[PDB]
Amino acid sequence: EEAFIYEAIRTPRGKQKNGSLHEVKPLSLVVGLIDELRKRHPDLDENLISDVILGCVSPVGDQGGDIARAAVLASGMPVTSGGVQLNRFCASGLEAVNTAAQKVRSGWDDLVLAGGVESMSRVPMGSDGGAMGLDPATNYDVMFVPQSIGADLIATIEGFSREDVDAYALRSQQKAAEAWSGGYFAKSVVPVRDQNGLLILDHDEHMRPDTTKEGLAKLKPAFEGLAALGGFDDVALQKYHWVEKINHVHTGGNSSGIVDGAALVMIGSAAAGKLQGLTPRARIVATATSGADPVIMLTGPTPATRKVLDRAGLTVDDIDLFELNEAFASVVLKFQKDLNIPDEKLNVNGGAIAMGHPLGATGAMILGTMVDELERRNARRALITLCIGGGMGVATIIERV
Amino acid sequence: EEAFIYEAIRTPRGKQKNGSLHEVKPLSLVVGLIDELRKRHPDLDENLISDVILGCVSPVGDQGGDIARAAVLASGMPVTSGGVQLNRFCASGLEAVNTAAQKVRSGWDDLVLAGGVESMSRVPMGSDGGAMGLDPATNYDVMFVPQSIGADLIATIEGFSREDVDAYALRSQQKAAEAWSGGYFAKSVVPVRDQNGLLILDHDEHMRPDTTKEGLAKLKPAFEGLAALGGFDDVALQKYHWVEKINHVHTGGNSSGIVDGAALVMIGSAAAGKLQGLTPRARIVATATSGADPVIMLTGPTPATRKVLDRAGLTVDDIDLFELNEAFASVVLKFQKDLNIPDEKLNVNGGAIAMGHPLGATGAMILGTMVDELERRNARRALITLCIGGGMGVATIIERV
Amino acid sequence: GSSHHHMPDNTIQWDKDADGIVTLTMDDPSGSTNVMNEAYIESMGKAVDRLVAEKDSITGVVVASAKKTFFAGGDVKTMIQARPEDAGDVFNTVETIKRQLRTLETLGKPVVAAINGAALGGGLEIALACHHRIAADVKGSQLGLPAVTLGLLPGGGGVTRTVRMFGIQNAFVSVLAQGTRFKPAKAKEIGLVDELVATVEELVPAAKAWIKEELKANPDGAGVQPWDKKGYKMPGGTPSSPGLAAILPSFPSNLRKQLKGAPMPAPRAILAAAVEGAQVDFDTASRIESRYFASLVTGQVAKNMMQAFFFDLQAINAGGSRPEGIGKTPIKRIGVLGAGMMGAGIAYVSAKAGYEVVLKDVSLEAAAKGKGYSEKLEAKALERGRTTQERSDALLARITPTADAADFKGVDFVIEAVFENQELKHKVFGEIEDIVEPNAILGSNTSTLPITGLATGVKRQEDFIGIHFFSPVDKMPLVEIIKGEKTSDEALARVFDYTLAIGKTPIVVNDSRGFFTSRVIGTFVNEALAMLGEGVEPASIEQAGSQAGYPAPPLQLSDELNLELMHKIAVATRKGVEDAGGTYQPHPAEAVVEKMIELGRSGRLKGAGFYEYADGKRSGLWPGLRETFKSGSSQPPLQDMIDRMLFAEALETQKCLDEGVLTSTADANIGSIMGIGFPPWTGGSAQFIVGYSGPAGTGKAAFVARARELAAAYGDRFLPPESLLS
Ligand SMILES: CC(C)(COP(=O)(O)OP(=O)(O)OC[C@H]1O[C@@H](n2cnc3c(N)ncnc32)[C@H](O)[C@@H]1OP(=O)(O)O)[C@@H](O)C(=O)NCCC(=O)NCCS
Ligand SMILES: CC(C)(COP(=O)(O)OP(=O)(O)OC[C@H]1O[C@@H](n2cnc3c(N)ncnc32)[C@H](O)[C@@H]1OP(=O)(O)O)[C@@H](O)C(=O)NCCC(=O)NCCS
Repeated sequence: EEAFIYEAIRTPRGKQKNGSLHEVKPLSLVVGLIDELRKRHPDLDENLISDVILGCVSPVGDQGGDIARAAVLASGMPVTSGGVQLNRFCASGLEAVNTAAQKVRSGWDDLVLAGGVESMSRVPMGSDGGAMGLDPATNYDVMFVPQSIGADLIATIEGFSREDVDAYALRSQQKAAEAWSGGYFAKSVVPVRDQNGLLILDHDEHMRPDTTKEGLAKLKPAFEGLAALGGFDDVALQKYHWVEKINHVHTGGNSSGIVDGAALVMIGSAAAGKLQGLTPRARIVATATSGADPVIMLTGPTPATRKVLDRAGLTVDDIDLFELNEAFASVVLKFQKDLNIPDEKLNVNGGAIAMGHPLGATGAMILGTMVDELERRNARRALITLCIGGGMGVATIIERV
Repeated sequence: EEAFIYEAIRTPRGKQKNGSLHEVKPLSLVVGLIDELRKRHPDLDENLISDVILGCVSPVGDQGGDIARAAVLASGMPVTSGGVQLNRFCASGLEAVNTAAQKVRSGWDDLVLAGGVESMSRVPMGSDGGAMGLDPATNYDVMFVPQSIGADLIATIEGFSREDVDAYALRSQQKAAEAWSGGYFAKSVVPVRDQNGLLILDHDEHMRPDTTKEGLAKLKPAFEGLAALGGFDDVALQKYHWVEKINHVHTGGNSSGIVDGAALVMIGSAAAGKLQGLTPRARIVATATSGADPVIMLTGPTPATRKVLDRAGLTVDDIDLFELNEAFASVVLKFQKDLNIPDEKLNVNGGAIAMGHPLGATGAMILGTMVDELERRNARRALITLCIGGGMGVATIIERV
Repeated sequence: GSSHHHMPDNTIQWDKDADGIVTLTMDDPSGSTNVMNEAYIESMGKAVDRLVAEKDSITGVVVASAKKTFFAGGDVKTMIQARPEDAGDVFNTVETIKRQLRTLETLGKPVVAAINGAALGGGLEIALACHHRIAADVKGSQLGLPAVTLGLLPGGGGVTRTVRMFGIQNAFVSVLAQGTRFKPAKAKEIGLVDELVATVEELVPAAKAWIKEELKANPDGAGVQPWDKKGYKMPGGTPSSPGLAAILPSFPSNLRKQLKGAPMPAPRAILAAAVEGAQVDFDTASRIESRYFASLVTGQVAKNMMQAFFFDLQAINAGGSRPEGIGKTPIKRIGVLGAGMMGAGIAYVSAKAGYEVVLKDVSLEAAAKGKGYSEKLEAKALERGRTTQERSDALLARITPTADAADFKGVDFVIEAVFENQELKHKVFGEIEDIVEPNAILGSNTSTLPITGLATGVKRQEDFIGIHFFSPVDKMPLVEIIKGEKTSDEALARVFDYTLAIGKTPIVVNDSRGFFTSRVIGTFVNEALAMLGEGVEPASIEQAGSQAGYPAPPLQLSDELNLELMHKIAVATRKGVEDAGGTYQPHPAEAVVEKMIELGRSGRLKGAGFYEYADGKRSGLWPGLRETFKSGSSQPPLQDMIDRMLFAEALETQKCLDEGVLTSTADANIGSIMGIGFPPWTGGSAQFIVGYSGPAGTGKAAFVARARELAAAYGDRFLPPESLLS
């Protein structure tokens, strides 16, 4: 009945340009994580694993053909373990865990393996196409603008200045460096190795721990040429007519990094753990799917968070840690201003601005980040949310057990 | 708690060569079905729709970018309705319904819209790539052979001759023609129209109702040149060493057709229906995911069926109707020989051999076919299963209410 | 049943020479231009059946015309009567037309289009179905697909073939999205026509010479279009190519950028059909093109634009508002008074039409700057857009600037464009009345001052007329002719001929407050200022203006039209109605214009208005607007703002029709489009009433229903007049 988390691991995130993980096919990233889960519980009867759910946003080329099923067969897992790829954009990682928890909760599945994988250096963004962007009738009607345009619009509506978003980007670099310095990630980050056991990557190489506040102010708005040539600024201001001009505040320093990575979470019922000698680390309390305006796109986290809090019957005061993916700095600042969340609760170990944002895997990565901090701080509850393309929202509440 | 089916509709299936649906983008196929569901219940508060789960096997080009989310926004549905694409190969349609039923059963979702969509004339098979086929190390290790090679191997192992599979292909054409003749599909097949309301397709045009037993015997094995040039015959006989030679018995007449189509199912809880004035048509009793040898690939239905029967606590005698997708004739004959199922229970309204096989949508199509025959015959239980690539298996048991 | 046919008359002459070349000569008996009517569809259907029936004895085809033009038109009377229930008949009709062209295109033999004159719309689509196009290099002949200007798309294969020829981007931006018309030399450069000849006599002989040359030097590829060959590569790639797909998401967004969010569906349908057509085969693309064409013809916007840009414009050019019975009197020399921005252009458009004009101003330095306005417009034409030639020197030789009033000796047409002061115009006309020839016409570019009182300054009041130009007259095509109480019909008859000679479209109005164009603009700008005083966000007001369809936002226009001059109109209309005994009820916008003047912000002239202005460029909105007018404390729906600015003008034009200012509804529609900037998709401010489409319904019934709803919430000025049956 109740869904518990038994394991939650992830790979280090290799950066886009001259990245260490570029030579690693994304199928190898997942099987390496399966190998690590097998090293921790060699006596686990893998035949009880009902399904393997992997989120992936660009399931083409190296990531096509149900890569979740490819991992099940390449890792020598039992053939009855299923395997399915899903895509709910950058919430695919958390949607896989929520679906796994809902599959466990239905009683028709006992032990599920959820996670995600994205190799953005190998499979670039938008490689899968899409009607929202490439079909004119669909694009013209829904008023499609890129997520970066909605980020600058958020800061324009809320009054977040360039210094305000660069102040959070600096904070993310610091807390991510402090998290790596204190060894918070030592047990959950599985270093990537080749077939010879030689090291490929053992840390989040996208991080710039020596970033200064003056160094961020010298960066240029990276999306100024996208809005002027594409005309997406005018499209966004037709929906938001009361806004006069877009303030372009996001740059390479205060936006999420394009990185490669993979994560894996083992979710099972209470009966499945006792039969396998597994100790539960946390319990999935509630999940929720909601959304908001697809033009601004990145405001989905706010209603999705309120919905998951109402289902669990809790308020903001009951949640000890808030983890929102740092796709853009203004999204986090907006999500904080809406729910009035203290800074000490929000992305305590840094986020995607410093460590990167592997689309399909991010939702499971930041979830495994919170199951560790809940166990480290010995706190009770945590809430995980991600901004989604098309204006969607996904929120999850976990409780340490 | 309990998951019920309130609506289950589908489009007619347009054939591959000179098909009527070729000019229809696959996003249009889904919104047209949403429009039909809105015509049946105009007073339904669509804000209670929690998610929209669409299975799709080649999510590229016209089907990329989470086409489920594109349908939610193009159909004018509320922005809180979510949307997610999944791929478990040709069971994606039924996996979406099972996931929807499991989402409803978890209590964290109230009203879910499951289904699938595939435009094989626009997005061909294998357009998404895949490691199992295109990565040599993965291909060489798992011993990948196409599904047609496993079909001929099934008939070789079980002794199904060319006449045996052509006898079932004839039976499928007949029962599909009788089903269309008797108007069994009148209420669940929504004809496709353009933006002007002009008709595009109103029937399954892949059907050949005037097929003769002598006409099928004149067809050539379509996969004889694939096995000789690709060497997949020798690969299959290394795993199945006791088999001496492959008997190539499948042709264009006894294999599933390449067609376009889309299906849509509305699943909700018992509380969601009474609050919306919806009458439940059937109840999802149990789902199950299992599998068998990925080389033979198409034997997944047998253990998946046994697992869903054990979970529901029923035997084969309790199921009134068995619906297995007719990807190849030998798969149905093998699934019948394993579970000893009478012919009068198995694919009573024809199947993919006559009406076609739209990969992502097939699982939801043959499910909606069984919710009608359960209501028409006034029978109680039905079991739906599909053979999956990579040797997977998915089975579902529905009960008329 | 689908064939080449859908008791007419034959419009195609058949001729096959000894070499096997068939010459299809288009020659519509009913009419002087080849028109895509029911006769053509039957004629071409018979012609292509005979080409298939005689394919053994035929080696090539030449499509020529017996008219002065090649082919341009279509039965617009049928397209505007197409109801949504006729979408099936529309689809089958356009499918039959393209089926005839597709058969002609795939005969296995070269077919050559001999374009002698204008090939517009269906005419170019016929030529695009050919394999080789030869155009006669003669000016006046155009080549284009201007279906977007009628709310339609080129349904006869225009979208599908231009995309296969040029690719999605170039075909849309250059050819399709704007209905651009090209000269034969220009069309050769882009690739519409393939070669040029000097004379139309050498056109058909060169067409047959190319056929023999094509069959000898390329027998295997003769009569095969590039998209019909294996391995055809679309220029710029298909939507699946990584190069095109990288910029394809910006094609609809830049379209919204140009349309500013206006509800014009034809440009969206053309872009949708073009991209969707490039993802499939040619024959499937043609069908997709037909379904979008049927979607527009049955729509209300296309009926508005066909009504205005075809029927209303043709009735005006036919001399509808011109008084019948009066002959034609010539124009010897034109005299322009005031070398300002308006007056400088009048000297240009007059000289561009071949009229020798003398431009007089106060000082000679002012007159030379007025002629410099024409030279600035000619630098962008002679050695920039390549539209002019060495003839523009003769254009500037017509303009003879001066400052002496005695230089008007022999001037037959006098147009004046001075400041809006009646006492000033009474003096400048009294100093010229005895100078110019006796039967000369006394025009007055006036936007407010009544012509009746303005005419008293001269003795020959019957030759005094109001000739209202719009700025810039080099680009604006409307001339508002205002009749004085004593204006003779022979006077405005000569003016009606003049406005047609300078390439403009005239409307005739009677002398009244604000005439027709100025009076209806005032209701537009005053509706926006009233909203600003109510607390509506000024950004929303500008968005509401541009998304309605107007070319310029209303607050931006309130700075071009000087905010001080608007206040002088407010005090002038009050004194006029008070001197008539009535009581004056002020408009809510007047308290807003008084606050902006009190704050020292009068518009672009002072350098500060609703926008801020630096270095002669319009910067953003003035930040002090939100605190001054409490903007934000009133948030009505954007559609209410759009309807307020559209209904106010529509209701006011109806009053002008009741008061007798306008004589025909065609002048109301065209006058609102080409002089007010009324949204073209509405088809005019009068067509807006009969073609209104909103939540309440469609037609005059829903208009007065929405007008009462606007009046019940925003003031009784939106209540419909009695002339609208209620
Ligand atoms: C963040 C983004 C601007 C990446 O830009 P980029 O140019 O590829 O990345 P770079 O790291 O090279 O940034 C550009 C410059 O900023 C500098 N920079 C970036 N972060 C910095 C930091 N923290 N401190 C100092 N300099 C920094 C780089 O050094 C570089 O300078 P250089 O070009 O001389 O080397 C943006 O393209 C992005 O990745 N957006 C996220 C997309 C997304 O969220 N997708 C989800 C929807 S599907
Ligand atoms: C079935 C399959 C052979 C299709 O072959 P095809 O050549 O594309 O299809 P056709 O219908 O043209 O069949 C070939 C011939 O058989 C004939 N034929 C097919 N079915 C027939 C029938 N029932 N009666 C008589 N003739 C028939 C056709 O008329 C044709 O003859 P023609 O070539 O002269 O027209 C096969 O390629 C297929 O579709 N497999 C299914 C793939 C699948 O299941 N994928 C799932 C895993 S991702």
